[PDB]
Amino acid sequence: MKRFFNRFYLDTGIIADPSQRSLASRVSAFLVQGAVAFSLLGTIGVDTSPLIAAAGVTGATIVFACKDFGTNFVASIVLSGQQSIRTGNLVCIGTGLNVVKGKVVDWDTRYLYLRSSEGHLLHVPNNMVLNSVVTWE
Amino acid sequence: MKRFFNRFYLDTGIIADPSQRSLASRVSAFLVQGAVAFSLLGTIGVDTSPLIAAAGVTGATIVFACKDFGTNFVASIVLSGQQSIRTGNLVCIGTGLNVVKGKVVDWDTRYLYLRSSEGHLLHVPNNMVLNSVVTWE
Amino acid sequence: MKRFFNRFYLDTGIIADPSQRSLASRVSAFLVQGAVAFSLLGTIGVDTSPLIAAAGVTGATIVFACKDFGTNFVASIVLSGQQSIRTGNLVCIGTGLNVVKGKVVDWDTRYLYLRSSEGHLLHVPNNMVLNSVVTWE
Amino acid sequence: MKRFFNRFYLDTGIIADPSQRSLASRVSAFLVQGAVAFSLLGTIGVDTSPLIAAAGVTGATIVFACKDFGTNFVASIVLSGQQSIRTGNLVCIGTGLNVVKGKVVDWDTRYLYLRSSEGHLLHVPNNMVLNSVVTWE
Amino acid sequence: MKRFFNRFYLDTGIIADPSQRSLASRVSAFLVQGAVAFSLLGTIGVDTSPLIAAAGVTGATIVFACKDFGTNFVASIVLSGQQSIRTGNLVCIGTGLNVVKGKVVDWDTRYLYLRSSEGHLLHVPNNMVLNSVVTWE
Amino acid sequence: MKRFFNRFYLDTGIIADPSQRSLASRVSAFLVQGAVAFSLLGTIGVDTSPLIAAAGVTGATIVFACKDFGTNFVASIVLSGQQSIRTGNLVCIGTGLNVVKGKVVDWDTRYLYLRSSEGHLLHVPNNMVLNSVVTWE
Amino acid sequence: MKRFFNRFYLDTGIIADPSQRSLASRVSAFLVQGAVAFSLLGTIGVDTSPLIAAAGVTGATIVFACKDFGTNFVASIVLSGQQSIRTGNLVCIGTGLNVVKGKVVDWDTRYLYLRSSEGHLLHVPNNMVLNSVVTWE
Repeated sequence: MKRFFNRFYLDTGIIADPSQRSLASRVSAFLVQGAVAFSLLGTIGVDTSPLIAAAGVTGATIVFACKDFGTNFVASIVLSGQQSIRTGNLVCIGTGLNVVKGKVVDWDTRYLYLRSSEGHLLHVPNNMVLNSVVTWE
Repeated sequence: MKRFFNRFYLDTGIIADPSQRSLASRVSAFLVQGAVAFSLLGTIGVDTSPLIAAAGVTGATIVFACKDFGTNFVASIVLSGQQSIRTGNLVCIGTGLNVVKGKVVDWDTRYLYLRSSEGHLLHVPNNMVLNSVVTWE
Repeated sequence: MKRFFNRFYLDTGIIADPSQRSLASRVSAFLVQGAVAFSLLGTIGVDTSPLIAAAGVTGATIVFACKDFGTNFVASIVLSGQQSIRTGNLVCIGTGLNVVKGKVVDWDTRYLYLRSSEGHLLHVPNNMVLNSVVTWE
Repeated sequence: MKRFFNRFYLDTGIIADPSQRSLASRVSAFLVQGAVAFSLLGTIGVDTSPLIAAAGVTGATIVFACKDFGTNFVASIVLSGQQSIRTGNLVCIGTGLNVVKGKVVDWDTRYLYLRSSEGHLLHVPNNMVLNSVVTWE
Repeated sequence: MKRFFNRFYLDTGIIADPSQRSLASRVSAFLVQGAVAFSLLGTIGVDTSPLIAAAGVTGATIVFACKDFGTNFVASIVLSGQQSIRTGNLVCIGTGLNVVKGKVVDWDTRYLYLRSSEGHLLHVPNNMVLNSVVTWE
Repeated sequence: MKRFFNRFYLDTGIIADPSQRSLASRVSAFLVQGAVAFSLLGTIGVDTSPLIAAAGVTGATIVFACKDFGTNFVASIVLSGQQSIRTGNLVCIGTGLNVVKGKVVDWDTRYLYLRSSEGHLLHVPNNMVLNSVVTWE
Repeated sequence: MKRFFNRFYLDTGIIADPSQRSLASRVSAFLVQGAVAFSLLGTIGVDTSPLIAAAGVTGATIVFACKDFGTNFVASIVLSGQQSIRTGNLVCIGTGLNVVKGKVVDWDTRYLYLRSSEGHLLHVPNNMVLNSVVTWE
């Protein structure tokens, strides 16, 4: 099942990093196996309501705690392929006082790297990039 | 079922890009087939409560993670047909310090492209366009 | 059932546009027919829990994605009949830097149109109109 | 049942406008009748789970769409009887740049009307009045 | 049951106003009686699921509509006994442009009354008092 | 059960005030006894669904109303033991216009007390302390 | 089970502090044991619905109260391994007026420590670090 999940993630391009892809495949396989085991246990007569409630509460806690990380990952997934964000392109992010200017040097799944005029490295989150005005020369 | 979903999406005009329409049709067909299979499994006696809980948690996670993308897509769907946003039209978006000025050159399902006086390309999200004051000369 | 829903919407005045009224009547009729069919299927013994869960998840996704559109529509519904917002009336919306001034020329279910001193057309969303201070000369 | 709901609303003073009171009484009577009918249908054996789910989804959509209207109505209900907000009283609402000054001339369930020094009519929502500093001379 | 609820509220000090205490006691007694009646009806065989769903939806609507009022009441409950907020004490609430200065003259369950240097009466909500920096001379 | 809850709270250090600890122990004992009684009542055949729904709605209302108080209490619990916040230590909280400067004199479970240069007493909520930049000389 | 949870946490690197790891292992073991006991009790016939509802309400209260702490912990987990945040590295966090400048001296699971030009110690929460522009020389 891990191989199937890895192939699915690689084909759809959701995850490109081999380590992250392997970790996500393992997590998904474990979750599916646990769901199948819980269904089988509930079929024969075992009351699975407390287990379902505990699993749901734990999952909700994990999801709500990692909201920023998930949003940044989804923003990186969506922003992939954008023509304005390319290596060597001078872009400006934000409007007003909260403005960021630099040249794109490297792209990551959590941060967007820009090089300022003075040479400083700017780490702009993909979430900030999605919901902001992007100015490209 | 994929053909039916594609025809539905094309007729209602929700999705116009053939690739996005095909992907959405495949996703919808898979979801409907999974729901039907789960209902059939639960009819004969298999306890489908853990499977339903896991599917609901995963769906909630996916929906909450892609909130910005979904909002931008819905904003693009709603804003289609607006007379103020047309090619060659000089429009101004925002009020106060957070203001954006340019001429509409191209429209997308995620970004709105404007050409500044200096020639810079401005990428204004459709979500920003919906909930802001639009000034058209 | 579509005729009944159309008559209901026309009588209560929720929707005045014939196209929007027809679309909403069709959507409501389809939803009611689906609910009745699901209830009938569940009566004879078919496990409708997965179908109910999938329908609820899809409905929640659609509602959360169209939150801004629904809020604007409700704001337009509520603001109808206001004496301050009439054709030819000079009104001012907002306080401080985020201020909008103009004369009302046309009203829509999504935008409020104002004419500035220079002749620019201002598109103020009804949601912005509801939760803001309105100044009328 | 409509008469009972109207008498209840009039006695508790929640709604004072006869038209709004009649509409709310009709809505409440319809909702109670529908709930009773659904309970009776479910008693004899009809599976009412899909109907309950659809009704809950529709109610949640309506509640979330009318959030601003409901909040303003509740704010008007709470603010009734306040000594600072009386006809002919010069009051100031807000702090800093977002400040509003005028004399109270008329009170409504959606807006608070103030007369400026120049004679302009200010429409301050009751929600803005509740969560703001009120200065009364 | 109304007497028991009134005694409970008086002993715990949650509500001190006799009118508010009586209204809350009546509401609580009605809610408990309704819950007991619904449980008794469901025991003999009546399907109480639609009634439970309708009651839950109505309660959620009422709670969400009165969020500001409930928050202000809880803030007043918590802030009671604070040494900095006493009659005749000169206090300052807020930081930066959004600042409020005055002497405490009277305390209420919804507003905090301050007397300015010029003699104006300031109505600061208890919610604003809780989540702000308080400066006491 | 009250003694057990008091010992648990004292050992884990969640609550240090004897009055608050006693009140929380009483509340927890009452809640556990009510849950056990409801389970016993539902075992013999009594339909406990309306009671569970009413208890859940009341608990959700209480939790949502006391959100600020709970957040401040958790912030005080987390911030305990911090080396920067000690008696006699000159600390600065906030960035930009919303800045607070003073020397720590006393610590509470709801407020943080600072002494300004002029001698004024500053009441900074623990929630404000947690999510802000702290500058310590 | 405590040993298994401790080994799991140590291997995945979620928690590195031995005290926090031991506390989390104890909490997880207690939760799993309680869920298993509740399932066993519900299997033999005991109505576990009130217990499940009470446990879910308590868990939701605890999760919502510790939202900031959980978010900071997840931010610290995610930010681990970042090259820009290293000892002796001069970094700048924030844009506009809300800006923070200093050299990284020590890293914690709740705060990020920076040394200013004057020698002051700055405590920047990891949540603030994640959702902000980071400037590294």
